[PDB]
Order: sequence, then C-alpha cells, then structure tokens
Amino acid sequence: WFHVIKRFDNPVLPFNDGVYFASIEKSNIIRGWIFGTTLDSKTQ
Amino acid sequence: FERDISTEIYQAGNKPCNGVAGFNCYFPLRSYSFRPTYGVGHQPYRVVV
Amino acid sequence: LPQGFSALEPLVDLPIGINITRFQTLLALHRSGWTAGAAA
Repeated sequence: WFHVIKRFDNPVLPFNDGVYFASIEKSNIIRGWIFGTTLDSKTQ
Repeated sequence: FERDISTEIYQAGNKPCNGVAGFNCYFPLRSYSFRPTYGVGHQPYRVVV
Repeated sequence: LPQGFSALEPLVDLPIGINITRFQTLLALHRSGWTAGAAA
C-alpha cells in the first residue's frame, strides 16, 4: 500500500516476476510506469 | 528473442575493468572475417527467422 | 481494497523482447511548490 497526498511515494522495486498494479485513482493522477534493468543509457 | 546491446567489458577476475580491457578483462564484441576468397566458414550468410 | 470479483480482459500483447529486472511508477503533480491530491 502506497498513499499519495504531503506524501510523495515513488519507490524503485526490482522486477523478479510479474506484477499486479491496482490503483484507486481519481481524476487520472497516474499516467504511466517505467521499466528497465538499470534505467540508464547503457540498457534499453 | 532478446537483443544484447551492452558494451560493458566482461570481467573475469576481481580487478575492475574500468571500461577498458586488461588483466582478466576482454572485449565481448568480435568482428567477422567475411572475405570472398575463403571457404564456407568465412562466407557470410543472410539468415532471416 | 474493495472485496469483489472483476474479470481482467487482455488488452495489448507487445513483443518487447528485452530484459526487465526493475520498475518504477510515474506520477503527475499539480502546480498552484507543488500540491498532490489524495491517491493510493
């Protein structure tokens, strides 16, 4: 459970297997997600 | 079905390569030897999957 | 989280074909510093 309000929770978690993302969102605050091994120019 | 585009130097020992080759550090990328005067082993082939 | 049953139909099967070992979600902020509404 992550809550955003003055809370700014944007953590980085490893992707070992498939994930399930559920969002109780109003007015479409969330826009997307970022996936990558190291999040740099050395990888895609 | 995965492409490897990493240019990181392969490390075999405990000494960090620091982006260059050296002791226990080798360049993973190697060039082909495509020439028309050689045999089948040096003959390039167009492979489409 | 409410208790119930909801079917999850497939939407897009994108053949990415790359290695993925980490992820990080994105958020949109509102400027009035910055103010963010209630979300979970």
